[PDB]
Parts: sequence; structure tokens; C-alpha cells
Amino acid sequence: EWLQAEIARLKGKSIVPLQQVKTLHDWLDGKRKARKSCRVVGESRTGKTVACDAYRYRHKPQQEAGRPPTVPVVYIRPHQKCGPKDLFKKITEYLKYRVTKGTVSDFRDRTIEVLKGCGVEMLIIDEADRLKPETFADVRDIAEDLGIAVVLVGTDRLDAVIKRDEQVLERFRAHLRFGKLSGEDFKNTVEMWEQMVLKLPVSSNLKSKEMLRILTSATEGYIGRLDEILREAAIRSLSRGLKKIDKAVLQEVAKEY
Amino acid sequence: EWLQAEIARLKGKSIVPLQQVKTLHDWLDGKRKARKSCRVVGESRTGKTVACDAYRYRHKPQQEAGRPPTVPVVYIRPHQKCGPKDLFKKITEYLKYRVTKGTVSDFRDRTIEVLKGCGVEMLIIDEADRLKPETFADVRDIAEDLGIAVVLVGTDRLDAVIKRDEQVLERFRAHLRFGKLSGEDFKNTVEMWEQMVLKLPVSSNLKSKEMLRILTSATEGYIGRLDEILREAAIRSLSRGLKKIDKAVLQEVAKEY
Amino acid sequence: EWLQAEIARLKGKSIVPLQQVKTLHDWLDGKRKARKSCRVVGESRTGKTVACDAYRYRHKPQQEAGRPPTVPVVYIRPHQKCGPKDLFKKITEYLKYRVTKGTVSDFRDRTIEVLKGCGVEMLIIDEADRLKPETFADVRDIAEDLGIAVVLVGTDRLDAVIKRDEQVLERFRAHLRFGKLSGEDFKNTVEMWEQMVLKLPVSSNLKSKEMLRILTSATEGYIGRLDEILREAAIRSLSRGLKKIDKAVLQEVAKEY
Amino acid sequence: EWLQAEIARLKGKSIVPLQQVKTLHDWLDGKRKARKSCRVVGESRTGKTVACDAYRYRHKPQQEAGRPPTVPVVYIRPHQKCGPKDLFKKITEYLKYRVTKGTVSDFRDRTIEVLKGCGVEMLIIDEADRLKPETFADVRDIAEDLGIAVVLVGTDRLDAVIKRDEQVLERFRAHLRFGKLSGEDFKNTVEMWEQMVLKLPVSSNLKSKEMLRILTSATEGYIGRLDEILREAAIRSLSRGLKKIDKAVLQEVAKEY
Amino acid sequence: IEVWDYEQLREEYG
Amino acid sequence: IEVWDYEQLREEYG
Amino acid sequence: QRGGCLQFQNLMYRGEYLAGYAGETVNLRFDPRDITTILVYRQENNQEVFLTRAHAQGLETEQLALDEAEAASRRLRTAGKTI
Ligand SMILES: Nc1ncnc2c1ncn2[C@@H]1O[C@H](COP(=O)(O)OP(=O)(O)OP(=O)(O)O)[C@@H](O)[C@H]1O
Ligand SMILES: Nc1ncnc2c1ncn2[C@@H]1O[C@H](COP(=O)(O)OP(=O)(O)OP(=O)(O)O)[C@@H](O)[C@H]1O
Ligand SMILES: Nc1ncnc2c1ncn2[C@@H]1O[C@H](COP(=O)(O)OP(=O)(O)OP(=O)(O)O)[C@@H](O)[C@H]1O
Ligand SMILES: Nc1ncnc2c1ncn2[C@@H]1O[C@H](COP(=O)(O)OP(=O)(O)OP(=O)(O)O)[C@@H](O)[C@H]1O
Ligand SMILES: [Mg+2]
Ligand SMILES: [Mg+2]
Ligand SMILES: [Mg+2]
Repeated sequence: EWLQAEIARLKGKSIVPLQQVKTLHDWLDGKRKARKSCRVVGESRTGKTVACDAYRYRHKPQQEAGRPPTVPVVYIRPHQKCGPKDLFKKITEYLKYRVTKGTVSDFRDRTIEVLKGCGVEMLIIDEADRLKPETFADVRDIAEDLGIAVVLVGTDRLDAVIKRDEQVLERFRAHLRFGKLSGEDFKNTVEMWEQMVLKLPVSSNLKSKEMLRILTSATEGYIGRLDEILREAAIRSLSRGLKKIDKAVLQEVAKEY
Repeated sequence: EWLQAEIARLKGKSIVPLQQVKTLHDWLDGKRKARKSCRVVGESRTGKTVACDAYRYRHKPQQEAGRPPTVPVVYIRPHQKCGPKDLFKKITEYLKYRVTKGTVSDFRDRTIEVLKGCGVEMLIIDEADRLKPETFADVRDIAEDLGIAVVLVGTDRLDAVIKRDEQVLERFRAHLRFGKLSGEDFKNTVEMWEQMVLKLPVSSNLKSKEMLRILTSATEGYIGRLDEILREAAIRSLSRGLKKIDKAVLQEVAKEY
Repeated sequence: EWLQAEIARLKGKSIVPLQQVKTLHDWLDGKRKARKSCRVVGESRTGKTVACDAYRYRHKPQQEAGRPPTVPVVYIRPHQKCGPKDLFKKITEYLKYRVTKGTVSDFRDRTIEVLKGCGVEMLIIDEADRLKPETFADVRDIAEDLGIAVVLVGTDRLDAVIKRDEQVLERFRAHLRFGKLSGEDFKNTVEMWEQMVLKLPVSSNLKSKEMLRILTSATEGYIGRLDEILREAAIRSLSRGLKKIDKAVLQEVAKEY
Repeated sequence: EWLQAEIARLKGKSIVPLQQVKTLHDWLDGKRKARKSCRVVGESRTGKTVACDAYRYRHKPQQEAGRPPTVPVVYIRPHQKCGPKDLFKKITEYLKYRVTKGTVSDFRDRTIEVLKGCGVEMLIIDEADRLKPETFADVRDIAEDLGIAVVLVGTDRLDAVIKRDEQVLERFRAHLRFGKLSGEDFKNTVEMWEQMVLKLPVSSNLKSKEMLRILTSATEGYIGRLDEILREAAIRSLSRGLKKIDKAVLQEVAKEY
Repeated sequence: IEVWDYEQLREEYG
Repeated sequence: IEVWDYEQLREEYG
Repeated sequence: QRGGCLQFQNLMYRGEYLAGYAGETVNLRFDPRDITTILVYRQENNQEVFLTRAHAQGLETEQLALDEAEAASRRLRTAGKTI
């Protein structure tokens, strides 16, 4: 069923080479080679986690016969009110070790051992502000002691949390900001979704002035709304049998925002 | 009945050479010539016990008339909470020496004599975390007093048990890790299993992209789950009358997991 | 290859003799002879830890053939939420006595023995504010009972913790403070980095007014930032093939901070 | 086969006349004439059993005409949780006497009779902490009733056992410490191992700065690791037809630890 | 220019 | 004046 | 507050000694024409003494009257944005 195949495809996800992502990877290679700790910040729909998964899924783990894996980059995501044990538990599991019951110092010692054993160069912590305030002592320690670039990813609340500890603030000072699309850059990006992501049977001409007004007012420049609006409009218009997106059907989806 | 002959084939184990197995055999042959004790670690369904079985059988006893048979490799599985008497009981029994009631230092004395007598080079312990803490002292004694490589085999829980005692940690500091299947290796291993183990009257063609998606989600890279999932799907297929594994039954088997 | 040796050297670390390090050592030597407890305070990139390590490496453990080492200066660093048993564990391991299982009073009595036996005169505690509030009872105990100059090292946070207890504040009132570089002292130190640490083959003339408007603005007078900024600008310049740093490349590095 | 001669040599053991060994024997010779009981302490890989065995290979048994053998030094290693009978059985058997079906108070009297008859001056009890707490009453009874110096040899746990009983602590209060290698002493020892133990036809010159970095990291000052590592590198290297140990093969070995 | 399926990136990962 | 490699002081300390 | 912060008119301030006084109450003394810097005084022996100058983090080079900070804060609260 050709319709149902497109509804099963379009509700999926992709990664697109965009300037904001190419920029991050050139920057994170700089921090990894230089071993310098830093932070990535910006508004919640700019696509920072996709840009970091595109980094983790490049730089693949290397396998040597019967050795533990050599893992250049670690990406973890903490749970809410993450304590020292929960950070160490996750780093240990990500490098493929099972964590056995112990005191906080057993988890600390085993984590330091597996980070140094797996040859880790960079540790990326997503949603860094889920960390409890004391755990940053253990993150500073990992970065002081081992040759590891810690990268904190968050939004503008993360800065409001980092600024409550002088020891963290003066270490995680270097930073890159994810920004919103505009002008020619929003215009050019809409064409990339039409031709690389949506795969509709005839051109929808989404970059035209009568259509960019609709999409501009809907998306505010957020890449996370652009992908959401254009998948929802494609799913909906195919279930009505059109080979395109058009003015009225896109205004139906945008009127939900 | 030709059908019954084949159902009886699928329920029984067999050994398939794999990269992981080869890697261990060569590593253990370095250790045996050097008489260096070590340990092997890895998750419980990586097939560690089986690799050791395969290893033992390559190097079964050598003998002459009147001369007691030389036995280069000794392998044992300790029962739960294994004490100093029960360890010596098993080593005596594997060497096929007849045994009788005595105090622990009679079992010790007898065990040291039969290890020396049979010219043993290497002693392999499965499930080594099962040992009671006071037995590792008799194991260090075997290793220091006799020209024997002791190979402790177990899970991540083995190292948590070892780090509790500096005397042990140091004799057994060197190690090898059993890893999981992934990427092209999981794919090639699935293909080998079809040609070398299943042999069903019509090729199932499991390497197909939609079949591997089913096997990957169902097995998560463990060889001990892969072999189990495929045997139950092939027994189900044959008892439902199909001449090969199909997607409709393979999904049903995986739905239980 | 010439370049790759410089890129390895620049990623390394060194201790440069500076006035603030010389000023600490001549104060610590006074406190060691007078057996007075005191504290070193200052901001989080002033280089307190390198100054304390440079001091530990002056008074090396003296050795007599069959005795415990004579160790004049001990330096330790606690883990977060350090309890009495964790503090005692570390002082005992530093003096190279292995730590067996026991209760807090066993660890206390053993730490007090080894501090006497090794002839310790000073105990430097880094990041002192990781100590749990009760442990200070054991720190004051060591310092009143034994002839040991306890030095607490830390940022302004430490004093906020200390002022919560009169009993401690009064043992540890005498302080030396680390500051920031300015004026002639920042200008002179940049020339020491250029000649002694960067060792670039064409002089970068970093003491010029146009370079010092960059460095004074970006480093804010911290020696931690000055070492990080200049090593990054030297790695980046040599990997781009320039035999010295230039105004635009130092601007590119400083823009990140 | 010339090659098969060399691997049989490197697999074995030899004793190197280290300053620490010389220091023990000179100390124990003071204790042997003075008849004073004492203890030797240190970490488990520091050379202690080998240093004690070399003292037992000095002072080997005399046999003048018509007398029992005079045996100035007895050395024993107890079994784990060694009871009062088992200690007397080991002392009796080391002195070559057969022993027959005693109750423990027969084994005691026969031990006292052979300790007198053989003119024993010193009794070195290796792994002294394998002794059950009640057997120390028999060790003190040997030391007080006879003119015997008892030397307890062990790790930092031995101290923890002794400190549980005033009766023992006082008989065995004096002690010497075995410690790890460092600085110029590590470098001199590696040079000695190369010419004294390895004897490859061409020089490997391991005292070279680049090679001592691999060994210092790999061995952390333990004489135990240093030897294993240098042997394993000679064995592996020789099996592949090389004339020397080189940088790459030495890193291949050290990675296993 | 290349675009990626999020799930293909997951399938290709270690 | 002399400037000390931090790893060389680490190597030379007891 | 912890880490030496003060909060005043929604601006957050930090300064050269404040972290050592966490949990104490201080008398802020300020100029309504420019609140980007505040003088902090504390009481010792029932005598008020000068402690430090506190500066609104990240806007030390700007200027803000208290009326500008208050009016902008109302617009942020009305808009529903964070402050
Ligand atoms: N580079 C990209 N290529 C393709 N799709 C993208 C890209 N970046 C974002 N998207 C789409 O938009 C969404 C943006 O969400 P994403 O998780 O990337 O944002 P984020 O910045 O991590 O959010 P938050 O900070 O709230 O966690 C993605 O889930 C995806 O559907
Ligand atoms: N070399 C092999 N050839 C074929 N099948 C194998 C092989 N190794 C393992 N298997 C399959 O996977 C299972 C796992 O092997 P095994 O029983 O040795 O696991 P293990 O890792 O020793 O288990 P545990 O760690 O829980 O003791 C086997 O029972 C078998 O079905
Ligand atoms: N005298 C010095 N010579 C060389 N490098 C120095 C010197 N002082 C500081 N540095 C460098 O500055 C950086 C930070 O210094 P350091 O680690 O001593 O900071 P700190 O004041 O102890 O920080 P914190 O308060 O966070 O513990 C390091 O890269 C260190 O090598
Ligand atoms: N002086 C030495 N000359 C040669 N080899 C030595 C020397 N000292 C130690 N070794 C070697 O180091 C290893 C361990 O040394 P040894 O068995 O003496 O340890 P130990 O300190 O008695 O052990 P433990 O303290 O754990 O009981 C052995 O391979 C031994 O041959
Ligand atoms: Mg995210
Ligand atoms: Mg097993
Ligand atoms: Mg020994």
C-alpha cells in the first residue's frame, strides 16, 4: 500500500547536513584534540541533540581482538535529580560494563578505571542541568585528572545553574551558541526539506513568497518546528491523495500552532 | 519419519568457529607457554564457557604404558558458595583419581600430588565469582608452588570480588574481554548460522534487511540469545509444517522476549 | 617530523617559577618550622594547586634502608562528601601503608601511628570544602595532638563553610591570598610564557600593545586562562604552518572564551 | 633447536641481589645472634618471600659426625586458617622427621623436641596472617620456652591481626618495611635486569628515556611486574624471530595489565 | 548533499 | 630562570 | 545566597567577598539611576561596615535605571518569558 508506506516513512526521523551541524563538528574536534572542557547552549528546538548524535555516530568505537573497546566519544543523558552514583552508573553501562551494587566510592573508582581503559577523549553530557549540584565535583574531577574534554549541552537555564558555582563557571567558560534560522538561510533550508526529506511526487514550491509567509509565521525559525510542520502537512495531504503541499492545507496545519 | 530426525537435530548443541573463539584460543596458548595466570571477563551470554570447552578438546590427554596420562588442561565448574574442600574435590575428580573421606589438609595434600603427577599446565575455573573468599588462598598456592597458569573466568561481578583483596588482584591482573556481536559481524554470524546450523529444506535468507531488523531488536547482540531464538523459531516452523523460517513465526517467537 | 614534536610538547604541562609560587613557598616553609596551621585562599584559576605540587616536589621522601620513609610534607585531595573514614584512608595510602577493612576508630588509630612513624611536619589538604562538617574534628585533632602544620587550600566558598564553626575558624585564621595578574606583572609574565613555555621559532612579540589588548581582555589576569589561551593559539598556528602567533589567529581563539 | 633452549630459560625463575634483599639479610643477622623476635612488613609484590628464601639458602643445614643435622633457619608458609596442629606438622616436616597419628598435644611435644634437637636459631613464618588467632599462643610458647627468634612475614593486614592482641603485639613489636622502587633505583634495576636476566644477543638498552616511560607506567615500581613484563617481552619477541625487544612489542605486552 | 535517517544512524552505531 | 615540566617533577618525586 | 549571589529587582549580583557570608543579611545601598553596581554593607558589633561592590553578572559594561529594569520585567512577565 503506497500511502501506508509513506505514512510509515514520514513519521520517522532523519539527520540533514546543515551549517549549524557542520559548525559544531569542526568546533568539537578542536576541543577533543586540545582536551579543553566547554559548553553548547541555545534555545530548545535548535536541534543540539541531533547535532551531538551526528557527532557520536561519526567517530565510531574501535574494536581490538579481546581488548575492551576504544571509545573516542561518550554521550550520556542523565535522569532527573541525577546523583553522583547515577552519573557513574551510566558512564560504566555505556562502555558496556554491568554495574554491581557498591558504595559511591566503588562506582567512582570503577568509572575512572573504565574511562582510562576505554581511552575516552570526550564526554558529552546532554541536558546538563539535570545534575544535582554536588555532582559537578565529580565532573570537574574527571576533567582535571583524566585527559577528557567534558562538553555540557543545555539551554539558557543551564547558564543560570552554572553561575551558582564559581568552580564550574570558570572551567566551562568557552561556549558555542545554537541560533535560529532567518533570511536566506531559512529560505534555503525549506528547499532542502522539500527535496531531501519529504519526497512528495510533485514540487510543493515551499520557498515561494506566498508559502514562506505561512512557514515563517508558523516556525519562528526553529529547525525543530520546521521538520514537525512539514512532516505533519505531508502525512495529512497524502491521506487526502494530493501529490503536493498547497496554501490552504498548510494553513490548516499551521493554524494548530 | 524424516521430519522427526530433523526435530531431534535442532534441540542438541553444536560448536561454530567464530572470531571471538579464535582470539581466546591464541591468547590462552601464549599464557600456557609463559605459565602466567590471568582472567577472562565478559557478559554472561557471550559464550565464554563454550569457548573454553572448545579449547579443552584440542589438547586432551597424552600417554605411554605405565606412565600416568599427562593432562595439560584442567577445567572445572565450582558449585555455589564453593569452599576449600569442594574445590579440591573437583580437581581430584577431573583428573579421575579415586577419592575417599579425609580432613581438608588430606584433600589439599592429595590435590597438590595429582596436579604435579599429571603434568598439568593450565587450570580453568568457570563461574569463578562462586568461590568463597577463603578459597582464593589455595588457588594462589596452586599457582605459586606449581608451574600452572590459573585462568579465572566470569562476569563483571568477578572483578568486584577480586578488588576486595590485594593479594589476589595482583596475581591475576592481566585479562581478556568477551564482547557482543554488532554491525557486519552480527550479520555475517547470522549468515553462518543459516548455512552451518539450521540447514532447512529451503534457504531462509535471514541476511535480508527486514529480517535482520527483527533479529537485532530481539537479540541485542548476544550469541546466547541468537542461537536460542533461531532454534525455537526453526522447531516452531517445522512443527507448523514450513520448509524454512518465515517472518510471521520469527516475530511471534521474539514477542515472548 | 618537526611539527608533531612541537604539537606533543604544547599539549603537555610545566611549572614556571613565578612570584606568586615563590611567595607561597617562602610562607609554607615558615609555617612548617613554626608548626602553625593556616589556609591558602584565592580564586579558581590562580594556580594554587601547581604552587602546592611544586612545594611537594621540593621536600622529597627521604629513605633509610629498613624504615618507613621520612616524609616531611603530605598532600592529599579528598573526594566529595568525604567522611572521617575516607580522610584517614587517604593519609594512610599516601604514606604507602595498605588499608585493610575496619571501623572508623581503627582507621583513626592507624592514621595517627603512620603520621608519627613517617615524621610528617605539614599536611596540605586541597579542595578543603569537600570535607563533611564533622571531619574537621579529626583535622583539628591531628593538628593539636601531633606537631603537624595543617594547611587548608581553597576558594572563597571555603571560608563561607568555615565561618559556620568557631572552633575551626580559630585554628585556621592565618592566611595567604593568591591574586590576579595586572599592569607590569601581566605584561612581564606573557614574555615568560613566550620564551620559556611556547618556544615558537619566530618570536610572537606578545608583549606589544595590540597583543596585550587581546590577552588582558580575554585572560582577565588569570594564569590558568593565560596557559590555556596561548597553548591553543600555538597549537592552532603551528598546525596551520605559521612560525609564530598573529593578531587575527589570537582573535579567533579568544572569541570562544 | 637453539630457539627452544631460550624460551625454557625465560619461563623459569632466578634471584637478583637487590639492595633491599641485602638490607633484609643484614637485619635478620642482627636478630639471629641477639635472639630477638620481630616482623617483616610490606606490599605483596615487593620481593618478601624471595628475600626470605635467599636467607634460608644461606645458613643451610650442618651435619657433624654422630649428631642430628643442625638447622639454624627454619622457613614455613602456613595454609589458610592454619590450626595449632597444622603449624606443628609443618615445622616437623621441614626438619625431615616423619610424624605419626598424634593428638595435638603430642604434635606440640614432638615439635618442641625437634626444635631443640636441630639447634634451630630462627623460625621465619611466611604469610603469617594465615594463622588462626589461637595459634599465636603456640608461636609465643615456642619463642619464650626456646631460644628462638620468630620472624613473622606479611602484608599490612598482618598488623591488623596483631593489633587485636596485646600478648602478641609486644613479643613482636620491632619490624622492617619492604617498599617499592623509584627514581634512580628503578632505572638501575631495569639496566641490571637487561644484562643479568634477559641476555638477548643484541642490546635493547631499556634505560633510554622513551622506554622507561612505558615501564614506569606499566610497572608502578613493583619488582614483580617489572620482571614479568621484561620476560614476557623477551618470550614473545623471540617467538617471532627478532634479535631484540623493541618499542612496539613492549607496548603490546604492557596493555594486557 | 547527504541527509541521514535518525534510525539508520542508530543501526550503524557501535 | 628554570621552568619545571610538571611530569618531570612527578617523575623525580619519591 | 549560595555562591555569593544576591537578587535585587530580578537582577542577580555577585562580588569580590560575598561567598564567605552566605546565609547572612546585608544592607544593599544602590543608586536608582544605575543599578548595574550595588554597594554591599554588613553589620558587625552592631556597627554597619562596608563589605564589597556587587555587579549584575554579564552586564557590567551596560547601564540600567531601576525604572528601566522594573518596566522591562513587567513586559517579560506579561509576555510569559523567563527573566
Ligand atoms: N540537523 C537536523 N536534521 C534533520 N532534522 C533535524 C535536525 N535538527 C533537528 N531536526 C528535527 O527537529 C527536531 C529538533 O529536536 P532536537 O532534539 O534536535 O532539539 P534540541 O535542541 O536537542 O532540543 P532540547 O534542547 O529541547 O532538548 C529533531 O527531533 C528532528 O525531528
Ligand atoms: N562457539 C559457539 N558456537 C555455537 N553456539 C555457541 C557458541 N558459543 C555460544 N553459543 C551459543 O550461545 C550460548 C551461550 O554460550 P555459553 O553457554 O558458553 O554462555 P556463557 O557466556 O558461558 O554463559 P554464562 O556467562 O552465563 O555462564 C550457548 O549455549 C550456545 O547456544
Ligand atoms: N606557575 C604556573 N606555571 C605553569 N602553569 C601554571 C602555573 N600556574 C597555573 N598554571 C596553569 O594554570 C591552569 C590552572 O592552574 P591550577 O590547576 O593550579 O588552578 P587552581 O587555582 O588550583 O584551580 P582550582 O581553584 O579550580 O582548583 C593549569 O593549566 C596550570 O598548568
Ligand atoms: N630480588 C628478586 N630477584 C628476582 N626476582 C624477584 C625478586 N623479587 C621478586 N622477584 C620476582 O617477583 C615476583 C614476585 O616476588 P615474590 O614472590 O618474592 O613476592 P612477595 O613479595 O613474596 O609476595 P607477597 O607479598 O604477595 O606474598 C616473582 O616472579 C619473583 O621471582
Ligand atoms: Mg536535546
Ligand atoms: Mg560460563
Ligand atoms: Mg610471598
